[PDB]
Amino acid sequence: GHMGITAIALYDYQAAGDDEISFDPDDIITNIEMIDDGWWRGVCKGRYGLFPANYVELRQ
Repeated sequence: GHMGITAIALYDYQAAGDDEISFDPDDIITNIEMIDDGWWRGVCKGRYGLFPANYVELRQ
């Protein structure tokens, strides 16, 4: 496994810019970079970019 820090989406998010990602509830976000306290970066469904940290739940 090379998925890094992962999280499960709690809410639907639609990317609002070419540097953001989108996800639906229960999608998995992989290789998360907790780069800022509000916006994180990670990989979801083939795209890498920013998303709201509080839209996901880190996997324990």
